Amino acid sequence: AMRQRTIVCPLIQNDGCYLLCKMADGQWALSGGGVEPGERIEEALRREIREELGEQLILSDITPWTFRDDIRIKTYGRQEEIYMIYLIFDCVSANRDICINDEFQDYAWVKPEELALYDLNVATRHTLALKGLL
Amino acid sequence: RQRTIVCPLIQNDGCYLLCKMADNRGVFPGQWALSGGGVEPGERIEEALRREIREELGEQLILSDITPWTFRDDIRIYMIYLIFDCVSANRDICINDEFQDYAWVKPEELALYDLNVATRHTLALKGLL
Repeated sequence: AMRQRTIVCPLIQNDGCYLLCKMADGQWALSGGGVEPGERIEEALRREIREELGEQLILSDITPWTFRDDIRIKTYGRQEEIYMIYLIFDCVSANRDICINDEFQDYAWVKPEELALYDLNVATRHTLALKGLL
Repeated sequence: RQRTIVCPLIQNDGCYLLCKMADNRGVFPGQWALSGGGVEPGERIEEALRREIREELGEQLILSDITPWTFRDDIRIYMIYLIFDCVSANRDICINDEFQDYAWVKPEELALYDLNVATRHTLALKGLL
């Protein structure tokens, strides 16, 4: 009866720079969220983007890239293991118009050569390294 | 409503494994496909993949590498397909319920087989057709 979820995450690129979001108190990460009952995976992705990054952002292309699993121990206040499947999509944005919500404290469009300067969380480092960007 | 399916694109020494579905009858031939298995609650996706392979292709098949490739979705129930690139150390196959025959196929001959829709889309995306 372990908690298990499928998570959709977009790696958003514009004019060669990648979007990173700073989690509210707090590391830098890709955005993303869970797929809810009755939703298709891309529907969940677009919903998460609207919610977290706003309605001004315009995506030109969304393409499934790769997936992996992860196990995390979350502390709500009790501790529980959560098994996740990460579905990572390559996204190209037509613009850079971002409007953040309370899940994020800040955001940045970062050139690949500067990604390593950021205090990224573990999952984000893994994803970027697999893409050959880090 | 929700199902996660794991599928291996298995290759050995330049050839890819295709399996002929037992699913279908009369004059309508069973189509050729990649193996596909469900993931039980609490089961890791790679463990589910290895279980599917053991169940439908036999325990004798040794995998030298299993690497996530890509995913997509489909409907039949809403499915999420998780497709892995795999390399087998050998070509020993022993089939059971899902399949009635198998073949190791050169990439240039894959298109000659009557591939099911999902398999066709997957091989096309891989650049093999």
